[PDB]
Amino acid sequence: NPADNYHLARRRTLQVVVSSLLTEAGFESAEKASVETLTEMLQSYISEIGRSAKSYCEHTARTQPTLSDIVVTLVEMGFNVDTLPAYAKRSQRMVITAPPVTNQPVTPKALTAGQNRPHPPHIPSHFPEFPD
Amino acid sequence: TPLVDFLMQLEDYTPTIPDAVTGYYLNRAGFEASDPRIIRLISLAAQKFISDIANDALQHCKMKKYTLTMEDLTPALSEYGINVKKPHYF
Amino acid sequence: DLLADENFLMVTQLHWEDDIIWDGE
Amino acid sequence: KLKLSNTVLPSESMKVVAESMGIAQIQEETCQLLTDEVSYRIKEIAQDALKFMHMGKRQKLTTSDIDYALKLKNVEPLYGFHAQEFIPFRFASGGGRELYFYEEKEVDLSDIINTPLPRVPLDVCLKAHWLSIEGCQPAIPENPPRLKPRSIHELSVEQQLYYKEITEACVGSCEAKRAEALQSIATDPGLYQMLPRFSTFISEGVRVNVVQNNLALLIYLMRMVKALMDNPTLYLEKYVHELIPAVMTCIVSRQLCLRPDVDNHWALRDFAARLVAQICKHFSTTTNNIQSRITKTFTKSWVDEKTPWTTRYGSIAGLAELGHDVIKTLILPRLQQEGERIRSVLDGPVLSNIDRIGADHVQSLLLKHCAPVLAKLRPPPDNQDAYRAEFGSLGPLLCSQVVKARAQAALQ
Amino acid sequence: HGDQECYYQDDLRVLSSLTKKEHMKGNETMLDFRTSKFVLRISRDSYQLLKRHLQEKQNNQIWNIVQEHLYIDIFDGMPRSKQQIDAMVGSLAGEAKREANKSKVFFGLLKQDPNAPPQNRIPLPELKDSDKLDKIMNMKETTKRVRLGPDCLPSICFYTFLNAYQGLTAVDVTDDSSLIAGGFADSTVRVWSVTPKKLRSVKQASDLSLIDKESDDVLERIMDEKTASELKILYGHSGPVYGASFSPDRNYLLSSSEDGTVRLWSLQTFTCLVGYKGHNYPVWDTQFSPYGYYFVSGGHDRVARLWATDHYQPLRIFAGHLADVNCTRFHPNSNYVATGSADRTVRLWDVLNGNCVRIFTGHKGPIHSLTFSPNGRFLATGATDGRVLLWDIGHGLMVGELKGHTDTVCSLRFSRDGEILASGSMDNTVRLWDAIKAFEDLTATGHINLPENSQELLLGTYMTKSTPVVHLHFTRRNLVLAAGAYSPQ
Amino acid sequence: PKDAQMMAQILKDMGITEYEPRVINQMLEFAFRYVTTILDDAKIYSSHAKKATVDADDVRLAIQCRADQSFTSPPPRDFLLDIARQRNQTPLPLIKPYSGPRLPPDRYCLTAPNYRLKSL
Repeated sequence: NPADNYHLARRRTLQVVVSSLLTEAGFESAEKASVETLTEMLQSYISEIGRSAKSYCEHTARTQPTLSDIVVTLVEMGFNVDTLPAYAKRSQRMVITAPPVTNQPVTPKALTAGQNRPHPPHIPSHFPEFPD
Repeated sequence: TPLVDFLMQLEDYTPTIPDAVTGYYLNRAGFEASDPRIIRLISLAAQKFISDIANDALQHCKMKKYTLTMEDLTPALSEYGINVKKPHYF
Repeated sequence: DLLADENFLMVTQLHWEDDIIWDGE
Repeated sequence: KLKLSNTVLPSESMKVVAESMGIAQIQEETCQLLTDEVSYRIKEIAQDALKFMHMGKRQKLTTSDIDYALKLKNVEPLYGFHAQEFIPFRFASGGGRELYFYEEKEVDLSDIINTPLPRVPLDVCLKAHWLSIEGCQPAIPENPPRLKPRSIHELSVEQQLYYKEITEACVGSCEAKRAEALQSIATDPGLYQMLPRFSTFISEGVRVNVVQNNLALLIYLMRMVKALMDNPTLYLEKYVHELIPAVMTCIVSRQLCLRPDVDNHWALRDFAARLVAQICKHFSTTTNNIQSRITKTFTKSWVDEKTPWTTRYGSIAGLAELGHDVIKTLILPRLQQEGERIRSVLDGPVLSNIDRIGADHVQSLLLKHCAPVLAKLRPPPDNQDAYRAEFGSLGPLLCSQVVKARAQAALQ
Repeated sequence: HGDQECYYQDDLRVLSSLTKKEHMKGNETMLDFRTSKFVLRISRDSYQLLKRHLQEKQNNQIWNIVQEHLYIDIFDGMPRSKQQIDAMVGSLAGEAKREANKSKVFFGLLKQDPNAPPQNRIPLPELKDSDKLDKIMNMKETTKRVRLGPDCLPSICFYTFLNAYQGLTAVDVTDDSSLIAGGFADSTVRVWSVTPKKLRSVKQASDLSLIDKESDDVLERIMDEKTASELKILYGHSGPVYGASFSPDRNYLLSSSEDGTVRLWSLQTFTCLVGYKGHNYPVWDTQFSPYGYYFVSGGHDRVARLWATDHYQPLRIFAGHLADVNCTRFHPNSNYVATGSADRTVRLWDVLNGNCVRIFTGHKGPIHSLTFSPNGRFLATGATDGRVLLWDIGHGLMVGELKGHTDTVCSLRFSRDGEILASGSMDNTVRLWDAIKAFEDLTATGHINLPENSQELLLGTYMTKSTPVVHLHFTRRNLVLAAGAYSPQ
Repeated sequence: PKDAQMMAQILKDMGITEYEPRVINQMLEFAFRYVTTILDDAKIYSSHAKKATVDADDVRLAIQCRADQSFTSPPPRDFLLDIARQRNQTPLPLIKPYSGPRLPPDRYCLTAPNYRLKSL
């Protein structure tokens, strides 16, 4: 369940994003194989600006990419970047929130009150205590 | 600097894809979240690609609106040079 | 099959109902 | 002995693909030529995806292993589409296509939006424990499992001291001590071979703890039973013959201490006991021994004339929490008797006894069960005065409870 | 195919797939098998019966295939038993010649030892005053070091990765048990501090320009306290990190991944410094030298490269394997590099001249773990057959076989004294072997009669809760550390 | 299914006992992608030779012209042993004693001032 969820939370958000862009277009009720196709092209597109804008900045001896590394990355994918300020200011756009994240409130595990035999001198104090 | 101005406006803008999900697939490829606005521009670029494919597919559906079928994605991605595949094995 | 281990577990061989204490005194 | 073969994809699937593409009238030698080439490439990749399985230290070939095995053979990991130019996505895996054989092949586009997203799991953390203490593996939950000579007890003195501390913490002098001791009972792997002494301590305790009706002593012991049950390591149905008459006694017994006030807890003593009772009939089940035996004792507790009303309320709760069909088949022919009992408590002036409190609790519980028993097997039509054919006990308030259940179903 | 030995099933399945010519023209492992010669060490008592059945014209065709495709290396001695031949075969182009295992190997430690190389043989780096300060507190740990032996069995502290839903593919611990690195399938390296001392980065260049050098505190002055975590995540690989290696001065983390790059992460700035792009293919392992300047990385392209952290190009290319170089381990004197591989051979490589000086065959699966003895005399290798084979390095002879494990043995380490070899595999067990009773005896037949003594050399087996033992580490006070992601499976 | 039950026998003949259920679904998706790009190129080669029937030499041509570009391999042993002996002949360089953090030249490292945009 959780390992599937690690991948699925991030894929299901991608699918909801795809469904929302399809609705904005005009499509209501799409074919099932056409949604897992388009959300596979969406994940492969975010993963390709990840690998190529990291490659363009590290070619210039840097470690984190600026704006000038993505506007050359999107050019090498044929994007025509200038049309993006008009796309961002739509009136039809939706917003999908981030998925729910399991988080320990104070500590991941407060373990359990156990104390017992002292450490021999070949075990330092920072190793866990001897239990029952 | 039109795009530098746009990225500077991208703070206070929430994109359709969350930054916890766009940033996850960027961290998978080595791109680390130094600046949120850069993650948001990458998210908007991916959105524009999927949206343009969808709009071309809708023009094809209107010509033949409503349901999106694999026979609408097939001529829509053919001008992009992408040959989409039917499942055919399930 | 009557030699199955469960047959010999004392839940299936004991009138444990008699133990339930009703109105004890 | 090794009868290893060479299995290829069938050729009658390759002609279907060819004629569904525009290439008709293909020969069999032309078609056999396709299915030994592609069956080699599947064998070449699955042998190459097994390299990434071993390197990642897994025994299961995940879906991402074929994405790296394809990229290793200079073929794009993309499966749904193929880009001739290759510039929009260059050897970038899109994670495959979530498709099935038994799928619907058409969904509504607002069904995918309105479903809740799955929970992102916890991030990776580093916890340390002990596999071996000077050669011996500890039984912590991070680990898997002529004179005759003077004999030794089968428990160690660390184990006997542990038993003494856990039992003196489980009698609930301090609440944090109880809660840890209950979690310690709930997940100690080495708590077998101490379990006779825990079962005997529970059983013996309830029987000398109902001589004077000490409610906490009992609520702590029932929580100890619940903590004993959900432990996955220990084998319990050798000891359930001591466990079950203890819980029946918590549910079907009279209360020697003050009748009112803690009756609220008494209902919970009967609530915790009926919960663990139906959990014990859920597990440990063989033919006609456990569930039918407690069902028969509950029914002859019910049909018994002129009961103690504490015993009556407890047995009512016990028969109530037995599931879907049990109230569908048992509570049906008895509404008139329940109503007559309520009417007698109402008429007789006697208020300083516990009969009136017992009656109110029994009627409320029976009315809630009857509400879904009705919501479950009929439409919600004529919810005003049709229930007057069933002596008019819950009537419109029962109808309102059914409506609340329908609203919860709509929310689901 | 069914009269072939059971240990050859994997190769037999790859061959069953190969039916065409063009299928084999792009395999590059059976292409190198067809051009090489099988070595086939046989005795002279059995070769006389073979040559009296092949020199006759009745079988001049199979004799023509033998003298074209097979070497035959003859030794004068007893014919080996079947359970001794089974111990030393298993590779493709396997059971190599004794003329390869007769070169002089300087298997001794540096500082007299006649087997030790000179200090100026390999140009090793200087020992700085901060590196000399490390060995002062290292011998304080050696004071509390226990003698393990078969009686005082060590305590194992398992450092399990609990959630780990990105798959953990690489662990390394520093030489003092202070840091633990984790290579994961989500393309990240994550450093954890295990001592109660948070991971700090050094201050930025503006903050260092206002402070002065020459101060005694200096390093303490430079640390930034604004950045202080128990966990630092390192981003920059575009693929699952398969190798992880600390430097002995506790800076300079190394990581290799599927994307074909080896990366040098600083542990003072916690950024990436260099990306070493020599492979186009998944680099399966990397390791720093025990003196910390050179490092070796083995990849899918069937070579192992020797780098130096100063050049963008390698110095030595170790290019004799016929399959993927799975493991790459340095000798304790760092003049020799052992590279286990997927063609079931282990090869020692001299850092001078790049020559293969030893070839160790006898594994039935791809080698997934190597370790050296602290003497430098011995080498333990583990593979997917669950066998731990103990090799001599001066004689080039296997000296023992440990066959307790069931699945792939993915981690080996000797003790700090050398008293115990610890083995961790995918059967979720940490087995301890007596590494003194296994080397009690120290040829021209090129083999020794292995003892079948595994039962007497097992001091103990400890089972993990559903957790494959990815790493094994020995504290300098002889305490076993082990790290593995908990996979419920 | 028909073609999905043969895919579980190709894996079991390769000894793969444990696999995810999505493994069969995407090896069939690759096998379908591979045969609809051989046969797509086969009728392009048939129209080049001007024959109305795509016969077996067209598929023999489309296989070996797709395997010449798609499925590559690691470099061969005679190529790896030539670049090894060309590299292993060069002697190891000496080390400067107090050069500092030993790194390549700065155009080969990832240590640059690493700028970012001003938030305004």
